[PDB]
Amino acid sequence: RMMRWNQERRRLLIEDLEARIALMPLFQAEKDRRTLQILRENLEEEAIIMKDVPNWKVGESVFHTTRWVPPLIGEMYGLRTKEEMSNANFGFTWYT
Amino acid sequence: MWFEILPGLAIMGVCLVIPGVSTAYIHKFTNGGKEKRVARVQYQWYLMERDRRISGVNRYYVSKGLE
Amino acid sequence: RAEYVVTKLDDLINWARRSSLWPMTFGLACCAVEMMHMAAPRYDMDRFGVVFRASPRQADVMIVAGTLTNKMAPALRKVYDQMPEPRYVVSMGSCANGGGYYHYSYSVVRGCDRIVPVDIYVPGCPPTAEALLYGILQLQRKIKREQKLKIWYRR
Amino acid sequence: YPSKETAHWKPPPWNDVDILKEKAVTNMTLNFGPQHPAAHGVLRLVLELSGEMVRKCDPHIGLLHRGTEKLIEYKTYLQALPYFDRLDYVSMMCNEQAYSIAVEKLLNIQPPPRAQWIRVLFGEITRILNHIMAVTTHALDIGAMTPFFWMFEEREKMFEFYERVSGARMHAAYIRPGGVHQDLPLGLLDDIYEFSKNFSLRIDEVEEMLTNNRIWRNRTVDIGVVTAEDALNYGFSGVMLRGSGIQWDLRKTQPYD
Amino acid sequence: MNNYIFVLSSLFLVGCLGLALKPSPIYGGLGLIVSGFVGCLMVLGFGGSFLGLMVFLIYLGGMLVVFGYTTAMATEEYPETWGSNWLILGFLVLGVIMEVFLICVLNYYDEVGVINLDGLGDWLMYEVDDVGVMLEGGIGVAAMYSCATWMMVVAGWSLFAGIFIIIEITR
Amino acid sequence: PFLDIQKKLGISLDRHFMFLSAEQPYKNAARCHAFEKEWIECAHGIGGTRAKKECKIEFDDFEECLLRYKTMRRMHDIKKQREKLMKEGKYTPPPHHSGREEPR
Amino acid sequence: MPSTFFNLTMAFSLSLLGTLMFRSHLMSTLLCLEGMVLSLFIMTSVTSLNSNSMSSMPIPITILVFAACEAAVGLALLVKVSNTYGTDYVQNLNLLQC
Amino acid sequence: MFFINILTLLVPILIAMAFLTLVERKILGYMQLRKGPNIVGPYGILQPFADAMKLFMKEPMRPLTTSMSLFIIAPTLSLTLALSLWVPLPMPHPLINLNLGILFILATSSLSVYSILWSGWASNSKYSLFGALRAVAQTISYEVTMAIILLSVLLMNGSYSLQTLITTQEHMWLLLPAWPMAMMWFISTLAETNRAPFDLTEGESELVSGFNVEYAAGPFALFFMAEYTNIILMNALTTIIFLGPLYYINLPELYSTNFMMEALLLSSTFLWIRASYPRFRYDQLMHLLWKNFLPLTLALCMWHISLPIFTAGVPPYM
Amino acid sequence: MNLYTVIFINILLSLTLILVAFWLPQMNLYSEKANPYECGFDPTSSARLPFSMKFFLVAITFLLFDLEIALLLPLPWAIQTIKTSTMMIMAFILVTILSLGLAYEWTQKGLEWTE
Amino acid sequence: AGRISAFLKNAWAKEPVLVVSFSVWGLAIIMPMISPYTKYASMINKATPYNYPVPVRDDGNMPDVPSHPQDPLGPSLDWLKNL
Ligand SMILES: CCCCCCCCCCCCCCCCCC(=O)OC[C@H](COP(=O)(O)OCCN)OC(=O)CCCCCCCCCCCCCCCCC
Ligand code: SF4
Repeated sequence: RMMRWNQERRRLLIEDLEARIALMPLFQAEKDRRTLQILRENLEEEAIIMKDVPNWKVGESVFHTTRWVPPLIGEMYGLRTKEEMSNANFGFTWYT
Repeated sequence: MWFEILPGLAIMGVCLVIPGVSTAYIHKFTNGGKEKRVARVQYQWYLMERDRRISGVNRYYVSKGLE
Repeated sequence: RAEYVVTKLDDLINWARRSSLWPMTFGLACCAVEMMHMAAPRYDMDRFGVVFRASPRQADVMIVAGTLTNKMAPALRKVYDQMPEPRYVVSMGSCANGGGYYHYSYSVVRGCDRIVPVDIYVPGCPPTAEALLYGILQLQRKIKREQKLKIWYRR
Repeated sequence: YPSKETAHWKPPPWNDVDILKEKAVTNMTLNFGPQHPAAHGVLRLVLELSGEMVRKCDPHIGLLHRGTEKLIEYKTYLQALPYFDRLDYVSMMCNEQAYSIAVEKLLNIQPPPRAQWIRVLFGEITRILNHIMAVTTHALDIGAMTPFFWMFEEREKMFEFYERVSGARMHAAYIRPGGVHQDLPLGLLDDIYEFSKNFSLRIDEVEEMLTNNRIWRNRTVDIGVVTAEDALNYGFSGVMLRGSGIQWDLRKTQPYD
Repeated sequence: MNNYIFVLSSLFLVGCLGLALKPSPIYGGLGLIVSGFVGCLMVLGFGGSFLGLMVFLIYLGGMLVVFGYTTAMATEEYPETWGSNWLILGFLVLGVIMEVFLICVLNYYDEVGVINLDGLGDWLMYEVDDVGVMLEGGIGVAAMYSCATWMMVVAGWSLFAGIFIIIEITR
Repeated sequence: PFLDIQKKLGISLDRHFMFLSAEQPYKNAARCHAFEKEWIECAHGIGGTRAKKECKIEFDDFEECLLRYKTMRRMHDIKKQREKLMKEGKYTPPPHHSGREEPR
Repeated sequence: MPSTFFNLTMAFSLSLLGTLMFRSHLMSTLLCLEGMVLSLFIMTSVTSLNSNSMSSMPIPITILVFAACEAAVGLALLVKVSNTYGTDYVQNLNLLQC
Repeated sequence: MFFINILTLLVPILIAMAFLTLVERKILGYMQLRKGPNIVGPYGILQPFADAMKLFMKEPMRPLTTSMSLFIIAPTLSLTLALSLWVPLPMPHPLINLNLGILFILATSSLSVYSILWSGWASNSKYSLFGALRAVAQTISYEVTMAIILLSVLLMNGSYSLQTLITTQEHMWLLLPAWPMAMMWFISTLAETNRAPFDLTEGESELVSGFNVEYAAGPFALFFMAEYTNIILMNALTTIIFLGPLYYINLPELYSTNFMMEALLLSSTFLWIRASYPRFRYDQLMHLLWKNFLPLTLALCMWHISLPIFTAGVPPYM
Repeated sequence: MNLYTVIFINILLSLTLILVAFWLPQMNLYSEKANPYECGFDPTSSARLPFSMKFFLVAITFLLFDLEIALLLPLPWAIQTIKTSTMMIMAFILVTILSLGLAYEWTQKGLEWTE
Repeated sequence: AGRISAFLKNAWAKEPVLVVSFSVWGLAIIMPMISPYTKYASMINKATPYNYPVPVRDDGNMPDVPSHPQDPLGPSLDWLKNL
C-alpha cells in the first residue's frame, strides 16, 4: 500500500510540476520586464535629478564584456526602502 | 474505582485539541478563509510575492473579473 | 478593604503548603515501617497530597521516626538545616519524642526536640499508620491557623 | 657542551621508559549517608570510587546503637522481652521466640503444645511479614515500586492477626518464657485460612512480574557471587549460604519448637 | 533588520574570543555551543537550513564528550574562568573595545570596503533564484552519491580507520 | 598534479568540480557561469604566464562578477551624495522609492 | 558577505591566537582548535552559498568529518596524558628535550 | 493575531502537563490499589495548582558552593526548549512549518541535555555530578538511534517536514511498515525524556534527586514543567510519524481529535512502564543500545534504502 | 521573524517565572543549608575532582558516528538523483564499513567499561 | 549440512538479533538484483521536469515531437500510469 501510493504521489507531482512548466513563460516575461523596469527607474533618478558631480557616467557599467549582467538585490531596489530590501533578503527564509 | 482518572484525562483532553483547532481558525481569520499557504521552495514564494502585487498588499485575494 | 484580602490570601497561601507538603525519606527504626503502611493502599499519603521526596531541598516536612542517637544527631540537624524555611517537623514514636526506651542509655538523645524544633508529636511506640496520619492531618491544620500575612499588615 | 642551564639535565634512559610511580588518585571518597533511601534510614557506607565502580567500601554502622545489651542487665526477664522485638523490627515474634527459649533452657522448662504450635504459627507469619519487606524493599532500590504497595495491603491484613491476638499491630509482647501470654479468640484461624488460600496467588502476581524479566534478571544476576566456603568464614549462616548451595537450616537440623 | 548578520557575526567573534582566552573547558565548551548556534544563524541567514543545523548537531554531541572528559582529565579544584581574575577580564573587555574601535576605524577608510556601515545589509544574497525550485542545500550535499562520490569514500574511510586508530591509542 | 594517475586512467576522480561552472547538481548555475567560462576557454593552450596579461579583461570582469565590489562604490557614492544632497534638500524622492507604487 | 568574512577571518585568527598562547591545559587548546574549524565551515559554506556553488556544498561536511576524527585522536591522547600524571597540565610534559 | 495563537499554544500545554503530574499519580495509584489525589479538588483536578503555588513560595536554595549563573540558566534552558519543541509540531497546520522541522527537534532535543549537565556541574555535589554524567552516557547511547530510527522512517518519506507525513499516512499508518523502528523509537523516546523505567539521572534510590538535588522549589519546577512537557512531545510524534490520524480536509479538527486519542495512550502507555519495570544499571543501557538496537537499526536503515529502489517507492520532494 | 515572536516569549515565560521565585519566597539564607549535601554529613573531598569515567572509548565512537549520522542525512534527497545505482551501492558501502568498524570494536572489547 | 546449519539454530535461539541484522544486510543488496521493478527507479526519477525543457529550433531535421505537446512522438510515459 506504500508501493502503490508513493507511485501516485509522483504521478501527482508530474501533474503539479508540468503546471509550473506552462507558466515559466508568463513569469519570466513579467520578471524580465519588471527588473528591466526597476533599473531604468533607478537610472532616471541617477541621470539629471541627481548626479551633477564631477566626471561621472550614469548608465556606466563596470565591465568590458557588453553582455547582460543579471542585476542583483544590491543594485535592483538597493535604494528603495529597507522593508522592500528585507523581503528577498530574509523573505522566504523567514517563513512566508 | 478507575473512572476517577477520566477527569485528569478529559480535562487534559480538552487541552491538546486547542493548539490544533486554534492553529487553523487563527490562520483562516488572518489568511482570508484560506490556509496559511506555506512556502518550502523559491517558486511558492514567488507566487505569493506576485499575488501580493496584484491587489492591496494583502495577498489572500483578487483573481478573475479584471481582464 | 485590605485585611480581608490578606486573611484570604493567607488562607489561600496555606492551602498549597498544607495540601502539597512533601515529607522526607527518613527511617532509622521500627516506627518507619508504619510510614510505609501509610504509603500503603490502606491509608494513602498521596491521596492527601503527601509525597516522599528523598532530598531536603525538595522537602517541606521532616518525619522523625526512631531513636535519634548521638551519632545520627549531626546528620539530623545537618538535614533539617538543608531545607527552605517553611520547614516543619513531625516526631513519630516515643523514641523520638523522649527516647522512651533508651531514655537512660548513653547513645540516645532524649528527644528529637533537643536538637530540631518541632511542630507536632505523634505518640505510640509504633504509632499506628492511622496515628501519624492523624498527626500529618493535624500538622496540616496547625499551619492552616498560621497568620503570616496578617501580622505583616499589622506591623 | 655543558652550560649552566644544562648541567641539571641528567641523560635519558635507554629503553625510553622512565620512572614516575606516583599513586596520585584518591578515588573520590563518597558516602551513602543516613538519608539515601537505599540505606534503610541508617547507614553511612563511605566509598572509594573510580567513577562509579566500587573499589573499597567502609560501612560505619553504629548510627542506631542504643545499648540494648546493657539495659537487659538492669531489667528482669519479662521486663526485657520487648527489647527483642526491636532488634529485627520486621520479624518480631521470631526474636521473642528466641529469647523465650534461652530463658526456658536455663529454667529446664518446656511450654505446652498449643503454645508451641501458635509460637510456630506466628514464627512463620513473620517469615511472610519480612520476605515481603525484603522482596519489595530490594525492588524500590532497583526501581519497581508496585509490589511494595500490593503486599502492604496484604501485610496489614496480617498485623490484624496480631492486633486481633495481642493488642499492638507490630510490637506484640506475646511470646514469653512462660509459653504465651494469652490465647486466640474464636474468629482468628478462620481468617488466616481466608488469608492463606489467597496469598499464594499474590506471589504469583509478583513472582510473575520479576522472575522472568530481563531487567530484574539482568540486574540481580551475577551480583554477589560469594562462594560457599567463604560465607562460613564470614559467618552468614542464614540465607546467604543456602543461596549458594549449603544445605543448612535450624528447623530440619535443630528443630526447637 | 539590515543590521542582522553584522550582529550575528560580531556575537560569533565574541563567542570565539572568550573561547580563545581559554577559561575552563566547560565555559569554553559553552563558548562554542553558542558560537555553533550563532553559526547556524548566518549559514541560514544566507540560505541553506541544512548546513547550519549540522554544526548544531555535531557540536552538541561533540561538546557532550568534552563535558565528559574534562570532568575526568581537565579540571582543577577551582575552575577560575572569567569572573575569577583580571587578566582575562581585561582582555575580554579590551578585546570588545578593540572591536568597536577597529570596525569603526576602517569605515573612515571606506576605500577597500572591508565594512561599509552605511552600505550595510544591502549586499547579502546576490541574485539568487526568485523563480525556481529544487535549489536548496542538501541537494548539493547529496552529491556524495552522484558526481562527487569520492568525498564519500574518503570520509567514510576516515571513520572506518578512526575506529581502529582510536583504540590503539587507548589500549 | 604530481603523479597524475587521473589523466593516465582518464577517469575524473575529482577534477570535475574544481571551479564554479562545473556540472551543478541537477541543472543549476553558479552565479558567474558566463564569466568563468569566458575566462577559461580564453586561457587554454596559452597556459599560465600568458593567461595573466592578455586574458586580464576576463578576470577583471570575473573578479567583479564574484566579489562585486565596484558596484558597491558605484552604489555607495549614490547614497553618500543623496544622503548629502538631501539634508540641505534639493531632492524629493519619488513615490516608487519611498513606498507607494503600482506593483506588477 | 564582505562584513562577516573579515569578522570570521578575525574569528579564525583569535582562535589561532588562542591555540598558540596556552593556559596550563592541553584540553582547552584542543578545545580552541574546533572553533578554529568552525569559522572555516561557515566561511566556506557562505562562499559556496552566495555563489550558489552547490557542487562545492559536499565540501563543508568533508572538512568536518575531519574535525571530529582529529578531535577523536586528540581526546584519546589525554587519556594517555592523564594516566601518566592524572592532571592534564601542559607544563608537565617536558622530558623529551633530554 | 499571532500572539493570540502562542497564547493558545503554551497555555494549553502547561495546563495539560500540570494534569499529567496528577494523572501520573492516579494511574500509578490504582495499579498500586491506592487512590491518588481525591480531596484538594473533586478528583484531584486541583492538586497541581497547590503543588505549583507551593513551590513558588519556598526558598530557592542558592547553595554556597556553586556557579550561580549556570545554576539559574539550566531550568531557563530546559523549560524553554521542551516547550519550544511544540512550535512546528503539526496538528494539521503548524504554528511554524519548517522544511527541516524534525532536525529542529533532534538538535533542540539534544540541548535538553545541557540543562542536565550545566546544572549538576554548577551545583557542587557528588550526587549531582553523577546525574550529569549519567546523561552523558545516555545521550551517547540513544542519539545514534534517534536519528537513524528517524531517518529510515523519513527515507520512505521525502522532506524532513513533519507536515508531509500527514500525506504519507493519508491511507495507512506507518506503524505497519516499520514496527521495528517504532519499537526502538519508543525506547528512544524513553531515554530522551529521561523519565523512564530506566531513569538513571534523577535516581531517588541511588543518586538522590540526581542533577536536581541542590535545587529547591523555585528552579525545581522548571524541570518537572519541562520533563512532563517533553513526555507529551515524544508521544505526539509517534502520533504523527507512526500512528497517522485522519486528515480529510474539510474537518481538520478530526486529525486533532484522533491526535488526542492516541497521544494520551502513548502518554498513558509510559505510565504503565514506570509502574512495571526497574532500571538498567547504566552499563546495560549502553550495552542494550549499541549491541542490540544499533545493528538492527543499520539493517533496517539499509532495508528501507533498498525498499523503494527495489520496488519504486520513491518519496517526492514537493 | 515569526519564530523570534515565539521564542523570546519562552525566555520571558521562563525569565519572568524565575524572578517571581527568588523575590517572592521570604528567604532566611544563613550558613548551613547553603552548604552541599552528601546525605547529612560534611563532604570529605571537594566535589570537583577527576571523575575518571569508564566509557571513555564509546564516547569517541559516538564522536565519530555523529559525523557518520550527519553523513547519512542527505539520503532523502539523494534518492531524487537520476542515477540511483551509485546511491544504492555507496549507501551500502557506508553502512557496511560502519558495522565492520562497529563489529571490530565489539570483539576487541571497546564498549565494555574497563574495570 | 549439520556442522554449519545447526550452528544457526542456537544463534537463532540465543543471539537472535545479529541473525536478523546479518540477514537483512545480506537480504538488502540481493533483492534489487532479482527485481522486475528496479529499472523504474532511475526512470520515474528521470521523468520529473524540475527545470524547464529548453526547445530546439527547427532546422529541417530531427523528425521528433513537433511544435505541439500532445503529439504522439517523444517520451510519452504511459508506463508510470498503468504501472
Ligand atoms: C536561556 C538560554 C537560552 C538560549 C538558547 C535558546 C535556544 C533556542 C532553541 C534553539 C533553536 C534550534 C535551531 C533553530 C534553527 C532554525 C530552524 C530552521 O532551520 O528553520 C528556520 C526557518 C527557515 O527554515 P525553513 O523553513 O526550512 O526554510 C524554508 C522557509 N519555510 O525560519 C527562520 O529562518 C528562523 C531562523 C531563526 C530562528 C532562531 C531562533 C533564535 C532565538 C534567539 C536565541 C537567543 C535568545 C535571545 C537572547 C536572550 C538572552 C539569553
Ligand atoms: S518507639 Fe517503639 S516502634 Fe518506634 S523506634 Fe522506638 S521501639 Fe521502635
